[PDB]
Amino acid sequence: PALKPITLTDHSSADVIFTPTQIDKNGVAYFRHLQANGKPIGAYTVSSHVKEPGTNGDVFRVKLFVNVPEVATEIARTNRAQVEFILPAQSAATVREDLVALLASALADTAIKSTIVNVEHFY
Amino acid sequence: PALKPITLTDHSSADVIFTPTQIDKNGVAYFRHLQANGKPIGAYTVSSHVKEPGTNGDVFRVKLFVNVPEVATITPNGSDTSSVEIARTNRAQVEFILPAQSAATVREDLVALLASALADTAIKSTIVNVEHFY
Amino acid sequence: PALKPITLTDHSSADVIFTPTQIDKNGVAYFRHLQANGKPIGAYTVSSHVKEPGTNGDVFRVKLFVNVPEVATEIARTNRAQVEFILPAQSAATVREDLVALLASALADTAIKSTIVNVEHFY
Amino acid sequence: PALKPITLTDHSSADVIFTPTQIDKNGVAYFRHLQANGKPIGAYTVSSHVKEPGTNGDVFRVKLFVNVPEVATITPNGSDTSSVEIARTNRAQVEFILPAQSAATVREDLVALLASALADTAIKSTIVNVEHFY
Amino acid sequence: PALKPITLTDHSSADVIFTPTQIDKNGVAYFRHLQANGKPIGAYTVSSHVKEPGTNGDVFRVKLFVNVPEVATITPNGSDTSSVEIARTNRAQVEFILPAQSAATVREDLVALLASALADTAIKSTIVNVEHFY
Amino acid sequence: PALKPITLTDHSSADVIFTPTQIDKNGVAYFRHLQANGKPIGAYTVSSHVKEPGTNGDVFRVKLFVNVPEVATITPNGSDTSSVEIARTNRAQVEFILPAQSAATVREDLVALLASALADTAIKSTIVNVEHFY
Ligand SMILES: [Ca+2]
Repeated sequence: PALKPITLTDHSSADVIFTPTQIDKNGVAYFRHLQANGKPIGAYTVSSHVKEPGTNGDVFRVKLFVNVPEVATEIARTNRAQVEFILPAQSAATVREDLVALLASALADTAIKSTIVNVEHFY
Repeated sequence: PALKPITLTDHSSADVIFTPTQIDKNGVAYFRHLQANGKPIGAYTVSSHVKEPGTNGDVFRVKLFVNVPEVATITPNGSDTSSVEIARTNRAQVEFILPAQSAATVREDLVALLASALADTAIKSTIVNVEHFY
Repeated sequence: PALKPITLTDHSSADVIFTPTQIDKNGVAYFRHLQANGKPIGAYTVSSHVKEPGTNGDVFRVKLFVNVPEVATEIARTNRAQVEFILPAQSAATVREDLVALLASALADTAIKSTIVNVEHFY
Repeated sequence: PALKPITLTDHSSADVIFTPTQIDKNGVAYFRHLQANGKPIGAYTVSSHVKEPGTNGDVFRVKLFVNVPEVATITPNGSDTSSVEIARTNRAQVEFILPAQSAATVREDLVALLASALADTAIKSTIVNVEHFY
Repeated sequence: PALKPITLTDHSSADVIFTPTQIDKNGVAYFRHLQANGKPIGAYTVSSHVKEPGTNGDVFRVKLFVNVPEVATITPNGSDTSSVEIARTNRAQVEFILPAQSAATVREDLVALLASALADTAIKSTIVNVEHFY
Repeated sequence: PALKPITLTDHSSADVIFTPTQIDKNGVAYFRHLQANGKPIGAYTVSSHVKEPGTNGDVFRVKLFVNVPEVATITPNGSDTSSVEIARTNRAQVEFILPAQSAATVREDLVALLASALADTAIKSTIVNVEHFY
């Protein structure tokens, strides 16, 4: 996946174009979606970094961050989503594919989505 | 959300029913789906725990875990019965840090952005195929 | 009383629907009524927790909290009502029934209600 | 509110007249209703005390107490006269923490919410029947 | 098993409704049925608690308790009011030890064996009649 | 209860005959049903023991055990003969504590309550399915 701008749909299904911002010192890839006025403090961000195993480690650590700030009219507070997948090296790609599919379907399920959107506990 | 068995789609978009197992001492709620064998030793799990803020803490910390174990059936040499062992596990661990001062609109499109990022092929190759961005 | 959303009337007699939020580690039940914009800091809350007696204690401690925040336009200040009933185990339910009825009628009485609403001392 | 005897309804919605007894050194105002016997040793009481804030304290602390004693008539073996003893007491103790910066609308619907919570059957079973939420 | 009032049949086959009381800090779930008097001092109880295995120890420890208290209403000499007291209690305490690798079939017919043993007249007189086997 | 082979129904409602094995030195009575193989190494067992009260302590301690072993036939490498081995065991252990002053009615409806609890689907899934109550 060569670094390239990616389009994501918001709650209204409207397209939202994140352009690539930065490749980190550690390997983190930062995509930014600026606001209308081009205010950095208001820009959405998406981070993607994958950590390979070392010293005969079985695990892969792949991280995806989605940060949505809201500006307060000067200082802004940020809602964040932070996902870490832990993937063993022997697992065939079938497993990782349906694991992702499971996560996305859990986000789509109304009961689970209520947990995040309405900050309600399970009871 | 009243604890209820929830249905999630796998890679083949087939249904996969997770039944509620337990509500933890810490507030963690566990849904399980048993393996192929009727034995429960390794099982697909979904954990949900939301941590409310303290001392007017700005932050709710809401966590979602999806654990997919691969189990292996070990049967000793020339034995009648076999025992099941947890071979390895794939995991996905999500922590949303939400501020108590935000509007639900923001959380809704944060979740939507995360789901669309998972659906995007360029980002999906990151997880599935373990390719770095370059 | 299985955990379930409950409806309460505000000062204007308008219905106000508290949905169940959380069952605590200690047993506290939290119901939340979000605002129009779904701001947590603005949500009304109602807590209910009952503490059984132990080590041959005669008393039951049943607690009801009603927290009403008002948002200041970012940080919000909360008016609270905190009720603790102390109920012995030998008392027949008749007593607890008319004790509650007494409390509610005291809240309804204009003289006593002035005490809370207008923060006036008795004189 | 000028101290006046107030009438409250019991479980049977019958009237119960509390006459003012005393205004305390601390500002506590006491209304009493005597027991069945003409003897005052145990009696239904309603206490009201509001504590104004200090050093521009944000908070008024307004307290309402409703004490319901059950008395027992003990008469010694083979005795002419009986003495009354306080057997046990049920109590309800309410502290409203109100900020000095709020509007009366907020306090009005806080009180209304509390009264409607007391009227709700699910919440009323909590007090009357000592059932936990689950 | 979502928490629900469960109806159990007594010796006369009459129904006896146990309402859910509380979910413990340790995971214990309590169902209660109050005594003849409305006073909730001694009450018929059913406790259920399952203990997961630690460090993949084969055992699941699933426990079921049925406590039947016999209560006594004692009113002292020359006293107006009576108080209630727990006279004695009959108890049944069941612990199933279930290995984490047996499939559900084994646990099903274990439960069936236990229930049929309770139903058998010879085994029943052991409990009911306090007779030894001989 | 004279010692007699007792028939118990399994999950499929098929009969399972337990023949009396032994009366212990401590009063324990054992009924056994042999495994599929004729080899009496691991065997389904039902233990019954009632303990009288000491110094008129109110308690009678009446115990019922149902042990279901799962066996494995292991034949070593390059060996003519196979030997059998106890792989694991599911167990149900019941202790009734019965006060020496309650009449038989109380014990009868206690047993009925326990059997109906075992029959209830919600309580049953607790044991069979190793699900917590929630
Ligand atoms: Ca529930």
